[PDB]
Amino acid sequence: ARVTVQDAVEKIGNRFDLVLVAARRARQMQVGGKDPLVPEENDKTTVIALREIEEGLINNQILDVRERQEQQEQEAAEL
Amino acid sequence: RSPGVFFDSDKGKTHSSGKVLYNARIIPYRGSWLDFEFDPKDNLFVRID
Amino acid sequence: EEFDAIKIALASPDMIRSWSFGEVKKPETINYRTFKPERDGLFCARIFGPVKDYECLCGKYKRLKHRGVICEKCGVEVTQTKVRRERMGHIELASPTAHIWFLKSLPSRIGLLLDMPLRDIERVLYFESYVVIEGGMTNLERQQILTEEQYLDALEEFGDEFDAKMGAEAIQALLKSMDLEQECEQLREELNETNSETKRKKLTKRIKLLEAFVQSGNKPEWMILTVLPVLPPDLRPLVPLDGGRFATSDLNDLYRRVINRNNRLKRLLDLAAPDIIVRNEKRMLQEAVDALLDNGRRGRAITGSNKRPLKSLADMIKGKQGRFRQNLLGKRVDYSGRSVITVGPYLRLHQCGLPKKMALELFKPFIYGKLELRGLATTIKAAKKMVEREEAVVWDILDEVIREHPVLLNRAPTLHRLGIQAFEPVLIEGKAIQLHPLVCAAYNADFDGDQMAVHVPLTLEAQLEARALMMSTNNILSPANGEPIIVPSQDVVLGLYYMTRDCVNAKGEGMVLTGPKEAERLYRSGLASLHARVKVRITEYEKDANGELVAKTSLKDTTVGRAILWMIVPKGLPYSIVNQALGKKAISKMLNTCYRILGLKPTVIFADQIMYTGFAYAARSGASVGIDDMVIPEKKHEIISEAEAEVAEIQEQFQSGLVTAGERYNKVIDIWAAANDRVSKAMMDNLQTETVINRDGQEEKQVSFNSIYMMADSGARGSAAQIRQLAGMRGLMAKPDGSIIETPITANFREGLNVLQYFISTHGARKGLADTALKTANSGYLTRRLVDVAQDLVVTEDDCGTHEGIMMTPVIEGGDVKEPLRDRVLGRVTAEDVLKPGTADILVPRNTLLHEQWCDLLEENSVDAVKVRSVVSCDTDFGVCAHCYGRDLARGHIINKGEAIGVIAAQSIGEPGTQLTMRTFHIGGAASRAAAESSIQVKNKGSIKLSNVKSVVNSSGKLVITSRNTELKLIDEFGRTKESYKVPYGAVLAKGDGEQVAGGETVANWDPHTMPVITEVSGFVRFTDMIDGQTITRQTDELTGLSSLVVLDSAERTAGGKDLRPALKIVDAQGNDVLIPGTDMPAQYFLPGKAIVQLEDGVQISSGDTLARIPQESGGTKDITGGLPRVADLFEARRPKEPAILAEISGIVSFGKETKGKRRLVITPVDGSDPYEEMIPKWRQLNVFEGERVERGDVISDGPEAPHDILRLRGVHAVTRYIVNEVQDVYRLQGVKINDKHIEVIVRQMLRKATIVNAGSSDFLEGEQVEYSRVKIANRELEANGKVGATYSRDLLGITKASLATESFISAASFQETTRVLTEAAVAGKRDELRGLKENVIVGRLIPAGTGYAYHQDRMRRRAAG
Amino acid sequence: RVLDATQLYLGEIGYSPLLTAEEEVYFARRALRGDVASRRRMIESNLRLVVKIARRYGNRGLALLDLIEEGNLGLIRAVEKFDPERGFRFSTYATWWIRQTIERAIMNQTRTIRLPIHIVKELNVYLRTARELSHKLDHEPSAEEIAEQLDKPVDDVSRMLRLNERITSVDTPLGGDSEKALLDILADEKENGPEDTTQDDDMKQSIVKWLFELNAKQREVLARRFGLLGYEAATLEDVGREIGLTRERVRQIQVEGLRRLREILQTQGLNIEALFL
Amino acid sequence: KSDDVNGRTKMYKNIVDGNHQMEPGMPESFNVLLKEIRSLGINIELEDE
DNA sequence: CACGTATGCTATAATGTGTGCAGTCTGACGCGG
DNA sequence: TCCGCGTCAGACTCGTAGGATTATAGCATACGTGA
RNA sequence: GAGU
Ligand SMILES: [Mg+2]
Ligand SMILES: [Zn+2]
Repeated sequence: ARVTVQDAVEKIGNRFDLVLVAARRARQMQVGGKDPLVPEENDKTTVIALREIEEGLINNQILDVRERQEQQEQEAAEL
Repeated sequence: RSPGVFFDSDKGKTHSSGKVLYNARIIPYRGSWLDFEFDPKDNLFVRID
Repeated sequence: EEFDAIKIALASPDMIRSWSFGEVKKPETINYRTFKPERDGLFCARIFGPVKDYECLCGKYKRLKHRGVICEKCGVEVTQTKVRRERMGHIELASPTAHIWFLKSLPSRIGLLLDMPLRDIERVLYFESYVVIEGGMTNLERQQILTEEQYLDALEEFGDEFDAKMGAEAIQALLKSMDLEQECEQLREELNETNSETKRKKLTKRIKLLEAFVQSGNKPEWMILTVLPVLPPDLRPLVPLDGGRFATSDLNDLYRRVINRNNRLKRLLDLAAPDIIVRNEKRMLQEAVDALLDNGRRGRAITGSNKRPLKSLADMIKGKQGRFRQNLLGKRVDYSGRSVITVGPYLRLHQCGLPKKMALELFKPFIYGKLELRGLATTIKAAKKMVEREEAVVWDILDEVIREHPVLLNRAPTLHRLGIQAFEPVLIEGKAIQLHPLVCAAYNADFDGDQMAVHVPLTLEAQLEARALMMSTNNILSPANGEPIIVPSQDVVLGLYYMTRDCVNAKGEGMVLTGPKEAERLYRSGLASLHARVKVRITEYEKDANGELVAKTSLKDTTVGRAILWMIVPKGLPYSIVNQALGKKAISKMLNTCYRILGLKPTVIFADQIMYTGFAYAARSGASVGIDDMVIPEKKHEIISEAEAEVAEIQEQFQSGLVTAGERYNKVIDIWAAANDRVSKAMMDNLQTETVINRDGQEEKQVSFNSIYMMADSGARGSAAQIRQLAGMRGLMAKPDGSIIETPITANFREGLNVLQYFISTHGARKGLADTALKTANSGYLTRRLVDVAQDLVVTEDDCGTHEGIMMTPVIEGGDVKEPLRDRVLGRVTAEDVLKPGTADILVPRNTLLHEQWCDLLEENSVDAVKVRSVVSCDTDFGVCAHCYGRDLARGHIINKGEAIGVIAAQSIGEPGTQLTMRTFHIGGAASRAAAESSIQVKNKGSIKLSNVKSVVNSSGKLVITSRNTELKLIDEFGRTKESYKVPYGAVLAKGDGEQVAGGETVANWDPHTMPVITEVSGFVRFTDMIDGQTITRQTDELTGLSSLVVLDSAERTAGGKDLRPALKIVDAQGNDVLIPGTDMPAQYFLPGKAIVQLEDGVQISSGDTLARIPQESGGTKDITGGLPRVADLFEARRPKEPAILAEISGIVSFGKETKGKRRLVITPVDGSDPYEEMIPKWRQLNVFEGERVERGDVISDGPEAPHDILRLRGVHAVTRYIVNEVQDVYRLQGVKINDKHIEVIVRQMLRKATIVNAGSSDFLEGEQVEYSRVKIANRELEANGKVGATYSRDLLGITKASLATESFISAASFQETTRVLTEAAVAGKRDELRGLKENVIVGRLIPAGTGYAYHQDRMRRRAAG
Repeated sequence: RVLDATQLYLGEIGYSPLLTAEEEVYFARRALRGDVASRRRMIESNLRLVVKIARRYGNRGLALLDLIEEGNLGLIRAVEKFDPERGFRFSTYATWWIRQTIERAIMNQTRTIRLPIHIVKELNVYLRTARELSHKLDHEPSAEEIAEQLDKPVDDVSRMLRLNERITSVDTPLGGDSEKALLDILADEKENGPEDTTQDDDMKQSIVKWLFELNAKQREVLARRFGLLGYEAATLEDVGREIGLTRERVRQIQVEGLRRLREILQTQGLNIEALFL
Repeated sequence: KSDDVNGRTKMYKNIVDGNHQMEPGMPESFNVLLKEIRSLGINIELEDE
């Protein structure tokens, strides 16, 4: 994850999409303060996102799922 | 280049004919240049500057 | 702020007034005393806005308290000062003026549209002569020029009923009155009567101009300027220097010129001045406008006091210094540093030493933000002062921020993408960057004072781009060839070589060790040398048929050194790979093997380990360079005295007047060339195996451990060629002429050169060095053109679903297999079920990436040739599919969709050339040519198989070949080509076709420095058109008197015998001609220029005798300088100077008629019965002999092929493979690996456009050239709708024109030719919807490729759905 | 064919006939009385005089063509104000107008920053003085050496020689290498860079946040005066417009807000730290 | 990093606020290009979305 | 009114430019006679 | 249709130093803004 | 002038 990204690339596949997915997750931890799944072990948001993708916890589709889950529950609360 | 006279020739200017056209150049220290040169039809021409 | 597309069209007078916020009526800039703008001047604040934010001039309204207020007193709007770079103005011209770009910039546009020659328009413009705008009396016709006195005649006579005018007014009125519709239909009607080729081009040209003019909604009047726009002040600034001086833009001097002359013209008109004066002022106005728009275009550019021409508007868009090249496709960039680089051998492959002071400043805002989060800094000013004071806590923060943060290192020049790599930084005290050794190769970085540039990726996106795409650990393999670019060099190789290599007994021969750890223990304990031959027990780990790794344990007979290196070796690799004495070539294969078995992590760690151990043992070794390491062979002075008596023999034979000067020159050079080889071989036997000094029983022989030999042999440094100069003979030097000096350098560098040997060395040296400085620019220009034409090409789709592909075959250039089929085809999609010989079982499937395992199977099955999916045969429109491309060579797997392939291709092709232009030139010194190819010797026994050969038996009894292109194959037992050679014309074959030959036997023999003309018939020689003085010359010797005849060519020939072709005609004993067997051709061999003839007129000959000997001077260094022009001519699709003739259609050949020797060809095919004729020059000789079944594109005459003809007759695969092979021949000659698929990318871009011959259901019609993508998409909708189908022909385009043919005019203008591109686009009213990369970089947006492909396709769907 | 604007114009003037004294007087009588032909013939005939004079006033400010047009305008004024009844010849009279008009135009257009005739003529007399001084003082003349000669103020001489400092072009490259010129080094001073812009954002947001921590009345009497939260920057007496309507009580509460905020900067770690700033 | 004037300051403030957000716009050199081309009397306009 | 800025007028006769440099660069690709 | 003249291109970053020159008469009456 |  830190040194070699190959296994993280092998989870998603497209290097280009790996970058977009890990950037969107890292933005969540950077700004939202969304809690990390893997122990940080004193690492930056970018590295945490890559570990999370390597172990197969974060995914474009999974992010989109939790986006509608939380947005729909807030719509429910407003009405 | 020292002023004086100089005889030169592009070895095959037109690559089609490949004919060697000889030319002269009189180079002064101050003044106009005086050029003499051959054409393909072997006619002597003069050009100033 | 975010827009979709960009349009260019003609500026209407009205349109120019829309932008303007005021008319500038004065040349005044500012007041001398209050440096404030002058009223209605060039810097007027009343027009262009306030100088200070929210402040009027006189200072009545200040700050946001007065928002949009227009000061009544001074007349200045109170707004942001920002507007002074934004607002434009204008000038009212008293006389109209031509817009120089649409007048001088060819095609003339204004002339082309009026069908009026440029000279004619100008004579009208400079008021030399009148032009008729409408002669109602057809007595006088339109656009007819009348001189001053011609106007006086018609003036009284006709007058009134003819209107003729002068200057810009006249042409503008002529443009205004012309009706584009009516003239369009008129010209279309004329086009139908007799459309000759050039007449139809010019007519179609004006048709497209008229059509495009009505579609653009541009009007012809607008070519003439009545309103003149003024650029905003801040974009042409007048700013004060510190020293009280001012500095201003040149535009201000040019604007002042124009305003003064224009206002003077207003004056002269109010004053009713006489006409000659009016005219001169109108000329002056046109001169000043022309100077302002494009200075050095029409005549002398107007100069400043410095002599230098003032920089005009056009100059600020145009060329390198212009907006595009300098400020828009490349930029100055924040968060960038540079310093010296030095080694960091302690670093791991993902790291770089980053100076503390440098990093403190690069990460300044990150340190301030962290300082506020710790509450150490109250505010930003306090944070700033804390970092200025460099407080102890600040370093700990800096250390915190840089962890896990990648930084980019860049080296100039950036030739391929590996010129930039990302590392994790390691803070170091000290001002130099530390670079990892193993990536020195990619950067071409040597630490003789090199400097590198540092960039900080700021955004989370940028950081992840750096860590995932650009990290050094992630980018090992060259994208150009599938090869690891990260390879140990120099000290590393030397150390490993030293450890692995074995020695006779030495310390502790024949011992037995428990593990490699006991071996290490024994060596460092001092009871064993690294070269002791001892048996050790190692357990190697071999991978099984499944994922599970198998372990095996056995006794290996290696040395102590190899055992210790096995400790660095990962489990999974076999022990046999390290068991040989290791060199640079073996270590690269080590890394390759590691990569394919274990994968990335193991290879990275392994590489680092290899570097550590390599250095470590290099230093232990104590390796050094003393002068005793340079060993001269004892037998130098004998070899030289001998070679010197020999050269004296030929000098004596010259002085006797027998041997010519040229023959002696050649034979002296041959004597010395052989002496040099012999001395070098003597040195190398004496040095290589000089350890004849061993032990145990008695004396034994072994490899020498001489330092310089170890260095060369390991491949760490030097080579045998270098050692020749050091210890041997230096050899023959080359003059700046290219010609070789007759007297070589007998001495070596250890011996020391004398004044003359050193002086002679100089020439070659400095030629080399000058080549580095000067030639690197032609190579780079080629890189630039290539990049520009392959820009847009990106992987768009996964699978195009095409069945198409090129049938590749094994490459056997020279003799050694240069490019194996597997190597040529590896990692390429296999199109069409390609099985084994016996067509009765499918061997391989369809869409299947060729992996190394699959390729290994191809060799066991002995596959002849394979159809492979190519970029050229992809159906994907606006890009290519991952399948047609195949593997990303740099990744080692199938390419990802979104990757920008074209740029990669152009970089890959361009870089070697550009870098090789510097390599063999700073270093390029000694001249070592080799072209003595006299005889071909076969090695493997086989049956002789010749192809395309027409030999004839001679008097001697040998098979003399009479064919130009003759190839010789080497069939084995079963029957398959193993070896291949090139037999030239007039070669003597030992055996014939089908005859068996044994191994190590001369099959072919000939003379290299000569091209003979050999006959096909026997009889006597006749002289035709060989008049002495006109065509040939004559020179005799003594007592007997043998004269030779030398044929003069058009260079040494008079105008008398120009149309005379000199030829040696064959005749019989009677005097009549001799027919060539089975043809109606009387025997006549045409001799070319500088052809030396020994037989004079009236000499008897047999078949196979040599008539004349054409000289073949080819004593060149080839190198690179010469190869890249070939490559550039190929990519630019230049038709060669004498192209070969090819058959257009299949059918039966019929010869016809002759026009005084000029060959007509009345060719009549079978089904297409209508005849086809072609004229052929008299002297051009055909290889084929008529009356033949000809395929489309059979070679008729020998000569080079034009790529256009190839495409037109044998289609895309033919021309693609011609370019691929012909280019690859050059790079292969220089040992450069480039995959064919890169050249195939560029070829595809060359074949972008196609010319429609015959109408579709759209408005294509005859002769339009459109992109093949768009017409195929049209043909998809035609197939569904039927209607008239569109018939077309694909066209080949050279790189430059192909880049200018892209619909994107921003891309076209940014490349080159910018003045012309923007006039063409402005007149067409062209709209660029910004699809390409170039275009997006210019507007500063997201690339439509790589990371950006996700976002860019999400925009494209937002665009598709509204 | 000649397409040189100059050669063409010179050709045109060449082929108009030179006048004698009596011709000049006859034409000119009708010309003053308003004869379209007369003025034209006198002008067109005497264009060649204009060119002879404009050739003497060359290589200075404008080019030959430029000079010739302004010279023509001088000849025009001469034909308009010529006195035929005076025995004096036309050529003598016109000489004055052409030299005059050319000189005056070369004073307003020759300089990118327009210098008024008064400044220019002043300067010129200082310059010709300097030439005489340099011719007896070998070494060039100082500002005071010129001032000493005219008995005039040193500041007058120095201010005028300052105005004579001629412009440099932005686009003119430096260092013989046509690489980077003045534009390429000359930085935007007016518009400062993001460190300063972001400092001001932090400063303005700091004081706005300090009012929230200060007394509501103290924050509604200090911010609206300076124009930090208000719309208009008011003064001590002007804060009476809002709700305060006081003169003593506004002045005490402004300064009471300042005293508590000065201790907020002494404790956070600025005060004398941000005094140097 | 270069021209975008809004972008650079906004980006700086984001960096000090930890959030490495990209807030880009249009480089000021392109705006200039347009103005230079219209000063030539060629209409170059942006057609928006 | 004044201070700065501009416009004006001269009366022997004078009536067709030059002026300071450029130094030659080169291989390619179109475009009028 | 071929000679001739024109226009257009000719690697990438780094350094250094700052800048030059000429000359426009002399005096008498206006034109414009603040007071 | 510094590394190509
Ligand atoms: Mg170096
Ligand atoms: Zn105002």
